[PDB]
Amino acid sequence: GVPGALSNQPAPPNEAPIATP
Amino acid sequence: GVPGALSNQPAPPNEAPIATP
Amino acid sequence: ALLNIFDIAGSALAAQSKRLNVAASNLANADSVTGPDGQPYRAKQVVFQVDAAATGGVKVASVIESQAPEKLVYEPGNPLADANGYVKMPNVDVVGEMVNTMSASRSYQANIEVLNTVKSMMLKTLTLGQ
Amino acid sequence: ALLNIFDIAGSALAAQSKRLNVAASNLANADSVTGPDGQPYRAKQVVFQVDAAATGGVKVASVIESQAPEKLVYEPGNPLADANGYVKMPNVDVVGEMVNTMSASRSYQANIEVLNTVKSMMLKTLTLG
Amino acid sequence: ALLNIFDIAGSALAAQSKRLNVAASNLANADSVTGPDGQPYRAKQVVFQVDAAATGGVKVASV
Amino acid sequence: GQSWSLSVQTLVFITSLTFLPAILLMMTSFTRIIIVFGLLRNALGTPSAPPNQVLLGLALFLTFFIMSPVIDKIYVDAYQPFSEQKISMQEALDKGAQPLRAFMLRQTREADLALFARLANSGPLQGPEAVPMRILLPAYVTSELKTAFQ
Amino acid sequence: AGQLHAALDRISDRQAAARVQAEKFTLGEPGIALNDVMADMQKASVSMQMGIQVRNKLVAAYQEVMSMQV
Amino acid sequence: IALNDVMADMQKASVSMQMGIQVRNKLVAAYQEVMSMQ
Amino acid sequence: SFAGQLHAALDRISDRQAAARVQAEKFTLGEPGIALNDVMADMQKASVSMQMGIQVRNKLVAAYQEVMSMQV
Amino acid sequence: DRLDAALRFQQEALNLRAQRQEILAANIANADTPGYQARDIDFASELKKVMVAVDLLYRVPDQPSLDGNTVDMDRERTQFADNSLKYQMGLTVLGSQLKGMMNVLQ
Amino acid sequence: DRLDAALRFQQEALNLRAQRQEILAANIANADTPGYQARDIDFASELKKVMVAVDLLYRVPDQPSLDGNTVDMDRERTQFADNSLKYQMGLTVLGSQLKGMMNVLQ
Amino acid sequence: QVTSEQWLYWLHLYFWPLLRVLALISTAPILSERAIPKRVKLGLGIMITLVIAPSLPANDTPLFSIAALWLAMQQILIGIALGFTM
Repeated sequence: GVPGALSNQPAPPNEAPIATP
Repeated sequence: GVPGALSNQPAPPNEAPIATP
Repeated sequence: ALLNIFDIAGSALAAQSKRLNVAASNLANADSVTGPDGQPYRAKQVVFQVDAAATGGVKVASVIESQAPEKLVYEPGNPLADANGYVKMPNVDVVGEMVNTMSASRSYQANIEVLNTVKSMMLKTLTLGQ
Repeated sequence: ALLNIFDIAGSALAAQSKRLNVAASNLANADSVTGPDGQPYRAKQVVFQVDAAATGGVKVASVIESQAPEKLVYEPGNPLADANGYVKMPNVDVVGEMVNTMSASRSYQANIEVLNTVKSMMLKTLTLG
Repeated sequence: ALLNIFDIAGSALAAQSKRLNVAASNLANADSVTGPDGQPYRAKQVVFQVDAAATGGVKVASV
Repeated sequence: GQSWSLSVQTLVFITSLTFLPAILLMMTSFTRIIIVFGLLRNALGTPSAPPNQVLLGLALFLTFFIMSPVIDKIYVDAYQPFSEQKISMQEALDKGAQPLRAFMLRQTREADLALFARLANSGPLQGPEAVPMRILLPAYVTSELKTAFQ
Repeated sequence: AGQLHAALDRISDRQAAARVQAEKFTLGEPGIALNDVMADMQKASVSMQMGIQVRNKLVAAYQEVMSMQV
Repeated sequence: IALNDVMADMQKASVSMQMGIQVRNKLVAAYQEVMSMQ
Repeated sequence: SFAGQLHAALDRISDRQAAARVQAEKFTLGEPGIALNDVMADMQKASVSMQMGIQVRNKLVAAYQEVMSMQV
Repeated sequence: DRLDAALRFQQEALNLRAQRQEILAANIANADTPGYQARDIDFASELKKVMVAVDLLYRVPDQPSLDGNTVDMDRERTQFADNSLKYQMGLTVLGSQLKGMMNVLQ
Repeated sequence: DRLDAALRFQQEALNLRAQRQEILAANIANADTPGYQARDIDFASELKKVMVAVDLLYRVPDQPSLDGNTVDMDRERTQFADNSLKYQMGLTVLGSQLKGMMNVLQ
Repeated sequence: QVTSEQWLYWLHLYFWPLLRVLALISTAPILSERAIPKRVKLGLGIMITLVIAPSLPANDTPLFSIAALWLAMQQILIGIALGFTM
């Protein structure tokens, strides 16, 4: 939820697609 | 081994050849 | 609690960092065009709000896209050109972004100074517990 | 009895801590706008009173919004703009807030030193014999 | 559980120093036409790793 | 219920240990044995024929041999809850004092108890029940003195 | 003569309350301003010092009164 | 009440107790000596 | 049961001191899993226990001397 | 026994503060490694469970990064300062309590 | 002699800490001498041998250097700080043990 | 509560009758001879305190020097008179 809080699961990995698939 | 660890025999001499014979 | 000062200062630092990052991203994308899926790039801003726990820290709810009209530049040679042969260049105010960066830096330094002073005070506080 | 100095100094420390907290919150939200439910943030100040129960320590009666003029910025390109395209900005003086912070820190340190001195004197009285 | 802090911080310092050395080497040899053998110079960079025996300090795997 | 903390527990324990010599030995256990030994020594016709140290040692040994059942019962009823921290001292003191008072009541005398009750304006009653500490101790002291002289 | 018992119980309750407040603050929930806890700790320490001084004075007096020679 | 006042009261009580105990011990020692002597 | 209780008390005190010593010895040789604050706290507790023991010993021996120095 | 129970809570708070300090040091030292997730522990729940190894959970990311790292320097620094100050306070409380327990023996 | 051995464990620990500190100071002082080899000792095994005439080992280099100097700076500085802290810890442990032994005789 | 119980006031009321009772014990060595240990003889005064030390009707002002000398001289006479007549 609010950034900086505690979560039990990792966030999904980040990606920066140059062009949409 | 890993850098910063301890080992029995010293490091070999370091050389910087200008041109390989 | 005499310890929510750290939370307030940390929230202020995080908010200022977010605003500076948004400004830097806009400056990087000042003259970009045709982002992913072809939609023109639009500038974004952030909105600061206070956390009414009275007095509280600052937070950023969400990043809001600018409603200022995009620049329409006549160039039919670009496939993005509409029936009028216009391309949509992003709206970036260079002076506005420079001022925003200056303000963010100044607020960041002020908050770090406040943190330094309060940390000194709190370190001196514990000497009476013995 | 020399023991009421602890109460007096504790009240002083509480008042100085609250003043420092208010000043820090003002500094943090100096650039903030559009507080919850849309009302712009307003700078807050504290009020010190004497907790007479003759002479005694300092307590904080309440917190009051400062009545300094509220700043305006001309930005029609914003949903918060009024009929004249003005966004309201809080009236916060950074120099005033920093001076308040420094003075509060100094007073807090002085009061804790007073507490330590009184503690030492009372221990000496205990070990009089 | 407080003497591992020195190890973690020392590992971080060593890794950062190695990265700085690699960057300095790249900047110095930005315009090197050839090396000793004859092959053209190629930019190098480090590859960090988590030095967990669980998390711990950072560790440089190789270059 | 509630109880006080370790520091004050140790403080009161050390104070009780300081008070231990007189309160548990002189007026509770064996004031009669030393008196009767002194009477025997004076009857022998030679002052200090046995050393006072040996007389006191023998008296203490006999006292502990005699009081061993009662001392064991007190040790049980005190330590067994207290060692595992099941009760509080505010009742542990009463629980440890009740058997000692019960034992001392037999050694006391009804006439002494009645006189001290008259002195201290306490309720006589037909059936004895929980004689107060102010009355029980002096009666035991004087009864022990009387039987020692006898 | 249970007044000393009452006083020691009261000072023990005071220091126990100070300990409870310190534990509550260390629990990480906002109810304490880091000043009340320290002030209470100092007051509890002073009260305990007064109690132990009273104990020493009283035991010395008892020793003196027992040291009589009739 | 004042801490200095209670400390002074304790000191007064101790001093008076010492005075009374010493006077009584001196008097009883003198009486015992008189009884012992013929 | 008096000598047995006293020996049990001495046993507990000596065992606590030995535990503190072995923990410190394990720490100073580099074995992981031992905390400096933990070993310091344990050593302080052992010292407090020893001080309590010596106080009890002093009180008991003073009482013994006072009760066996008198003349019957 | 009683002596250990009087100090168990403070000792465990000190130990948990030390462990959280180590976690913060590790996840501030790994600030540049991509794919590394920030770590921390729930201090209140951990302390209550231990007073009644160590459980740790990931931190909610603040801003996205292409490499994958999710550590925020200012947040880590504030948490580090808070934990350091609370550790110092716990040490002071333990020292004062031990000093009083020692003083009661005279 | 029982006192001798009981304090001897810590005394030897302190002595080896002092020796390691001296070697660290030496390789700090000679940090810019070309053709120098970093030297160090293994504290745990050395202490075991002494308890049951000191040999020193060459530190593993981390980066090459043309002038033949292998003594790093950061790793040995952290080692210096750690050794100083452990020397102080040993000193205070020995002092506490000695004071505890002494106060019994009062 | 940090408070006092007026220890000075209690000093001259909670222990004043002790001197009279102890005087009679010294004045009655036939009923209490040297065979009875001196240590218990010292405790003979304090055992009766638990009944006489608390609130008793006879109370008066504190004593020091002038007041103590006269009262002690008069009070021992009662103990001396009762002991010898027995």
